[PDB]
Amino acid sequence: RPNHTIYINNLNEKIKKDELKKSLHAIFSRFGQILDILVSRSLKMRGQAFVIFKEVSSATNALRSMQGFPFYDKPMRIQYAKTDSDIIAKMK
Amino acid sequence: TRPNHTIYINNLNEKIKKDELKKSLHAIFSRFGQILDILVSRSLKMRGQAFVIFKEVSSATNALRSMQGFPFYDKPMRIQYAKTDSDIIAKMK
RNA sequence: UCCAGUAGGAACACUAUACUACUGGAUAAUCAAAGACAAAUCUGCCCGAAGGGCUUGAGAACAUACCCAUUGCACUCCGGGUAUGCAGAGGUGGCAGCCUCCGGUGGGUUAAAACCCAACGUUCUCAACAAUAGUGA
RNA sequence: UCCAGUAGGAACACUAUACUACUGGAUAAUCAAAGACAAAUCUGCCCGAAGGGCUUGAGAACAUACCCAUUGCACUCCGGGUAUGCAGAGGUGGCAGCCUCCGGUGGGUUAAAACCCAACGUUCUCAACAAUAGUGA
Ligand SMILES: [Mg+2]
Ligand SMILES: [Mg+2]
Ligand SMILES: [Mg+2]
Ligand SMILES: [Mg+2]
Ligand SMILES: [Mg+2]
Ligand SMILES: [Mg+2]
Ligand SMILES: [Mg+2]
Ligand SMILES: [Mg+2]
Ligand SMILES: [Mg+2]
Ligand SMILES: [Mg+2]
Ligand SMILES: [Mg+2]
Ligand SMILES: [Mg+2]
Ligand SMILES: [Mg+2]
Ligand SMILES: [Mg+2]
Ligand SMILES: [Mg+2]
Ligand SMILES: [Mg+2]
Ligand SMILES: [Mg+2]
Ligand SMILES: [Mg+2]
Ligand SMILES: [Mg+2]
Ligand SMILES: [Mg+2]
Ligand SMILES: [Mg+2]
Ligand SMILES: [Mg+2]
Ligand SMILES: [Mg+2]
Ligand SMILES: [Mg+2]
Ligand SMILES: [Mg+2]
Ligand SMILES: [Mg+2]
Ligand SMILES: [Mg+2]
Ligand SMILES: [Mg+2]
Ligand SMILES: [Mg+2]
Ligand SMILES: [Mg+2]
Ligand SMILES: [Mg+2]
Ligand SMILES: [Mg+2]
Ligand SMILES: [Mg+2]
Ligand SMILES: [Mg+2]
Repeated sequence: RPNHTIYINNLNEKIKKDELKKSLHAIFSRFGQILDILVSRSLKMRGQAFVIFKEVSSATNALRSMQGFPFYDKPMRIQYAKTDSDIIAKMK
Repeated sequence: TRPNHTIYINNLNEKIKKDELKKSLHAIFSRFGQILDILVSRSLKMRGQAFVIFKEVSSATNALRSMQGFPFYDKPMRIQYAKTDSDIIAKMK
């Protein structure tokens, strides 16, 4: 079921953390407010990213019209996060 | 570059069999109009590429526009207009 | 191995020497390029018995490049591997800030420059070395 | 090396030798598994002087899988490597349909099946070989 935070993978792992951050925010901002967007290049967290919207509908609208988007020459795979983010759990 | 019945596509997943590529392409482009034929070769020079021929010029335009970048077989499509008319069309009108 | 130019020459300051680096040269060692400790000595909080490193090395981290793995649901940084790092500087120790210089970017301005604006720049731990001569207080 | 079972034994057809392959066995050579040329002798067009290959090997092409190349404007076809291919068959030459049989795959049906439907299946060139005997027509 829907969730403020969307989970993205299949991301071009060769992209620097900094760039990936701003690039993601750039293409998702048009969908609403973005509290934060977590990105790690660990062995376990690379090629992945968590985007946090302030509204649940924003995430839904983003998951739908952006699914498959050719991000850095790779089709995005957006899903809902299986659990709420800390920023949101400790907010409401 | 001006419109053309036939659209040129490249950056296609070269690992895909000729047969599959054929039907898969027709499957996603049919919604844009009639398709006379769709040429696909796996030569050294023609692989990763495909030519789709519509019966209407507008069909090709509508297809080039709303399909550009489409994640086909895990690869962004690169649709352009064919630089020259196809034989099927030249020998038709 | 020598010679010169330039920078440095490491716990106060200058000079000379040893010596290190860069550049070019062959006893006459060319001519030259090149280059940041210039100015000034800041505010706040904190620690110490005492605040001042243009040395080298060994670890560690970090950054950048490729290579091998990895399709991975997290919210504390954190797989492995080769190569690279030798530009940042002054303001007396640490953190924060502010000022100035240097640098290569990105803007603004110009005919073009200046001039301005902004962000950014390898750090920690350990170990060795920080010499000699002269002068200065 | 022998023995058996099975298939084959290559230019009409049986059969028996030689011989090839698969499977299992040791002179008594086990028991067994396994397996498609069964039915039928089709419709066009074209070629010939005469239409009938379950043989072997090599090469080439092609498919599949992997590896390096390649972002590439075509409309007969096509870069390299590397490993597999030993199942397709009958309907008298070539081509095109069609029919049936094998095979696996996909789909429908059924409680399961049987059985239906569908698309599929290694080709070409060269070289060698297509033997004895018997009975046939
Ligand atoms: Mg982050
Ligand atoms: Mg000097
Ligand atoms: Mg020294
Ligand atoms: Mg030299
Ligand atoms: Mg000085
Ligand atoms: Mg000074
Ligand atoms: Mg100093
Ligand atoms: Mg210093
Ligand atoms: Mg070091
Ligand atoms: Mg998954
Ligand atoms: Mg998990
Ligand atoms: Mg690493
Ligand atoms: Mg190193
Ligand atoms: Mg540096
Ligand atoms: Mg200091
Ligand atoms: Mg101070
Ligand atoms: Mg400071
Ligand atoms: Mg500057
Ligand atoms: Mg102007
Ligand atoms: Mg700075
Ligand atoms: Mg000294
Ligand atoms: Mg026999
Ligand atoms: Mg034989
Ligand atoms: Mg044997
Ligand atoms: Mg028969
Ligand atoms: Mg015969
Ligand atoms: Mg086969
Ligand atoms: Mg025949
Ligand atoms: Mg015939
Ligand atoms: Mg035939
Ligand atoms: Mg069948
Ligand atoms: Mg039938
Ligand atoms: Mg068949
Ligand atoms: Mg014979």
